[PDB]
Amino acid sequence: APLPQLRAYTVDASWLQPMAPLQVADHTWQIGTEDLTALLVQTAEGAVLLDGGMPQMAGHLLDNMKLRGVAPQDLRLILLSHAHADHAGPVAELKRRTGAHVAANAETAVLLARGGSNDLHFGDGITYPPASADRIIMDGEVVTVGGIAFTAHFMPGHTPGSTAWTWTDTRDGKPVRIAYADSLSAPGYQLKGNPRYPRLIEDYKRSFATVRALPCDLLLTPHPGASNWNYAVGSKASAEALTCNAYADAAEKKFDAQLARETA
Amino acid sequence: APLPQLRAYTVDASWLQPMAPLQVADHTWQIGTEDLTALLVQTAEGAVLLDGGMPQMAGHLLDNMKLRGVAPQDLRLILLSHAHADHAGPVAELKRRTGAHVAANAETAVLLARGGSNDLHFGDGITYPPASADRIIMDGEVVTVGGIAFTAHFMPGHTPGSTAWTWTDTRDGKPVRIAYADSLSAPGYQLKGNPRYPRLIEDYKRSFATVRALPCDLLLTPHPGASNWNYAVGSKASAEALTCNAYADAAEKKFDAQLARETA
Amino acid sequence: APLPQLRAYTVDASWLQPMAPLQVADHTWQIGTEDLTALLVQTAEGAVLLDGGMPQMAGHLLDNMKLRGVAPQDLRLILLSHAHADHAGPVAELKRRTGAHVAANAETAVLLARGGSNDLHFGDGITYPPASADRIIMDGEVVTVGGIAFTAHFMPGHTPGSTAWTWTDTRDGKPVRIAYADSLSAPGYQLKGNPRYPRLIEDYKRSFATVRALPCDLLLTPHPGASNWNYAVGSKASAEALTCNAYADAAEKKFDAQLARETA
Amino acid sequence: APLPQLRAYTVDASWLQPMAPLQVADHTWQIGTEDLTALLVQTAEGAVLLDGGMPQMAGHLLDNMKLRGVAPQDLRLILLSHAHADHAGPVAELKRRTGAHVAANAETAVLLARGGSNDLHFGDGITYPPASADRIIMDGEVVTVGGIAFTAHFMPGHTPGSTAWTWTDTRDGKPVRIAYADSLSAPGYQLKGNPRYPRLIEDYKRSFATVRALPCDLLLTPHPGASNWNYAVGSKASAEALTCNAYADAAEKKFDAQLARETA
Ligand SMILES: [Zn+2]
Ligand SMILES: [Zn+2]
Ligand SMILES: [Zn+2]
Ligand SMILES: [Zn+2]
Ligand SMILES: [Zn+2]
Ligand SMILES: [Zn+2]
Ligand SMILES: [Zn+2]
Ligand SMILES: [Zn+2]
Repeated sequence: APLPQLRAYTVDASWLQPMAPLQVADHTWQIGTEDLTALLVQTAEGAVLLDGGMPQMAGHLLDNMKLRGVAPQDLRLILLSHAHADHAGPVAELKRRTGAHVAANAETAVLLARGGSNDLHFGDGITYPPASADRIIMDGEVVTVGGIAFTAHFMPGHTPGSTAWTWTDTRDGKPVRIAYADSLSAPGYQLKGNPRYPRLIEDYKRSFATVRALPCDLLLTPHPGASNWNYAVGSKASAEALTCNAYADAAEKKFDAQLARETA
Repeated sequence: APLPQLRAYTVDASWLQPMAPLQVADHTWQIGTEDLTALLVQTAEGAVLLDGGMPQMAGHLLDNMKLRGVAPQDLRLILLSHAHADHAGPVAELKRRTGAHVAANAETAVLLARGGSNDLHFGDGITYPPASADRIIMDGEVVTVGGIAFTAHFMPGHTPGSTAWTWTDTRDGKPVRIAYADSLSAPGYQLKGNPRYPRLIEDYKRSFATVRALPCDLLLTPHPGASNWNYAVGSKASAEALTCNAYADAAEKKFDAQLARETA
Repeated sequence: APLPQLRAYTVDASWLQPMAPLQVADHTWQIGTEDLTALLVQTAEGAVLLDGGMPQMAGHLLDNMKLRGVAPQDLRLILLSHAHADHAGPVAELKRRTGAHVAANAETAVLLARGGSNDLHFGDGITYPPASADRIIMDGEVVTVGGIAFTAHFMPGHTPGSTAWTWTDTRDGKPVRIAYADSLSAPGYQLKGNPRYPRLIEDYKRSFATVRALPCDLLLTPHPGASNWNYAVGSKASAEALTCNAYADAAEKKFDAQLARETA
Repeated sequence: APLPQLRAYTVDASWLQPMAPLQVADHTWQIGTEDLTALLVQTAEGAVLLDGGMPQMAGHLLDNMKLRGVAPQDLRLILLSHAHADHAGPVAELKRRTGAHVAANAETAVLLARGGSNDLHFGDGITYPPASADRIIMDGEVVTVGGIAFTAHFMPGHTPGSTAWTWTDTRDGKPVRIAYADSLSAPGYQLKGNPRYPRLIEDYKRSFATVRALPCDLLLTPHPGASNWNYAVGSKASAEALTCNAYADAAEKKFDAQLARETA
């Protein structure tokens, strides 16, 4: 009767199904997979990447960046929604091969430094290669690259450093306010009386209000289905996409239902 | 045709077979498994741990420490042979639950900081929870805990920070010089013209001479079979144990055979 | 006309005036200087240090710990109010010479990692030896050492990771709720429209309410004069000491006065 | 009688005397001060910086980079001789304002992480803002940027991670092998029986032989006077410049003289 073997982080096959760059606005592109969002913004002074998905997506992201005419050293910045394995996986590998810098809040930085290990809810079950944060950003701080300003909005809940990024692009000259909000889910989390996260409910509730107030005309999420995006249908991907209110209102109802069943 | 799934680091079942503390000398104890060495030294001022094996061995090591009458906060120091997954696995978890400090050279420290990721030979295939080094030690530096002096001897080869630790204990009053030398193997390594390790052959050859010169009366290795230790037979474990010369002489012959076949 | 020379962080002479351990409660002791608070709590399972002052106070703190009958390896934990040079200075040196662990929130951890450099308000003017955080604590998390429970209360303002620690001791059997609240000052800070800290006013105001609500019978601050403590008079030190309300009410009035004059 | 005040790292005024870019070869430029070497190499794919001097030289280096027609985001790499305050000072500030990556060996990386604190010989007397190493390089590893290959040669002595960088440039079409060797001095070091550096003499002696064997036609050093460079005379700067043999032969004679007087 020996000690058990290590277990690998296995996900759905749709999370790893590669797709070609699907255009969102004049400057924003989806270069991830069908069920994992990885946003690429092209400016005149370089490129900015928002999330990257699973650790084995590094080569696929570089192929799509080459498809958009972007060299590795043209990726100037890497922004994260939250530092979990299915979103900040290839960050370490992408920093070594692109010469890019990662900006994240202090809570996302410390979790990125230990590669998702010692997670508040998952422990060491979802460990990915660790990376370091080059620039610590605060709540409401503006990050400007090539004229495009990225505003951070702290929405702690899924992780203590969960962050929503808001910027303004164009839809053929016509401006558009895009909001890439992080997840509001608590899969298997202990909400009531968690010794590792005592103020979790206060952070989740306040984050529900933060998402509703974001300046947004088109919403995206790290998991496209959570905001009713269908990356696999191309042009009609944003057809049934939700609003900030509907996304936060739906996520809050299932949080209170989960909170209610947890008390029983 | 999606991207492949992550693969877990699977080892032989004998590496995870727990055993009770097997006494080596008056103060040194083997508290690991049958095929993974984890040494515990008990002093009057606390305990010192040398290696820990696989990441899922943390609880087993604490159980054997409790069996020897050692509290978690009595573990003062954690010494490493080299920072690979099958030897420094539970180091991060053991630091959180014991209040111990880790001493290692700069090369072992940087590899421990990124949890075995970006390995020179294995890449990201063997990633374990990352840990930090509290004290950077140099070649030949003496680390003293409770009167027992631990002398470090840099033997780079398997890893750039591979280290052999030498201390003197007692066999019922009679002193004994114990040498815990690291591995001299290169499993699947590219020896000739490795762009990640140009001076690898020079480091391996010089490390072969360093092991032969160690002051030793009883030799141990992170893998007991590499020094002909048989932990599963109790008292007769050190029966056929090798010497420093025989251990370095045998490891060098298979290095030159591997070097010869690699050129062809 | 060459570039200017480096300038050292000089403080008032009263900040560096050493004093003997002044007893606060049955287990809490003041072992710092006359104008810099460094609290020592003695339990049956080890000692806990709260702040340490200037970097050159490391030897003085160890002398007072020896005066209280505490060995270096008996210091189990180091807690911080905020990671500035005049409070977390000797933390790096104290970790090397005591075998202690440092617990701090993510914001205090990242500032401690870069040794106070790249400060939001002071830049690189107040740099001290860097240290690492061993345990990341969340808001409201309980840290227990030897039965004495330390509850953290995030009060961001002076620094993004400013923290107040609350524990219950005894005054000769009679229990007492002691609250070690951090500073609420903003010396020379830009409050309105600070690009490095956009939500500073919201954090300061909410921290004013957090201090008023702390369970406290005896209040202490990193600077004793800020809470009307007079360490230099021994027994009568806590004579004119303020309450949580009076301390937060006074600090808020001068914040609004500073905010008013800044707008003009 | 209070504790002493902190002391700032003061240097000679000639170390901080700014100068204009002085051309060395077709691609290598000196953009530091009169007595502190900071080399800039311009390629078609970006720029590479070798050392930077004192921490307050960051703005001056960027001004000279702008003088050479190099944008901040065009600085791709920062290479270090050794991680002391008078050579890796502005590295942290230059990483934040240029988007560059730092490559260094493990020993230079760990010393850069703690900002020169806990020095083997100087303690905490020369602390500078800490920085992180993005890429760990090994002995003899080739670092290529824009076609120009930089070969690292470990020469431990002044610091455990002292490194000499060798690359080949052109003198108007005519190739030239430039070697930027680190210092071989031991100012006030304890050579014989240093508990923090037991194998120091073995490292110094072997580094003396490593410098003599470097492929070099024009030698430079972090301190120009150490290799008989006179940056203040423009074209005649390399007039009396030494060779690799003469530089290592002279440094070894004063090492043995220092070693001889230390024994007495
Ligand atoms: Zn997640
Ligand atoms: Zn997810
Ligand atoms: Zn190994
Ligand atoms: Zn192994
Ligand atoms: Zn302060
Ligand atoms: Zn202060
Ligand atoms: Zn130096
Ligand atoms: Zn120098």
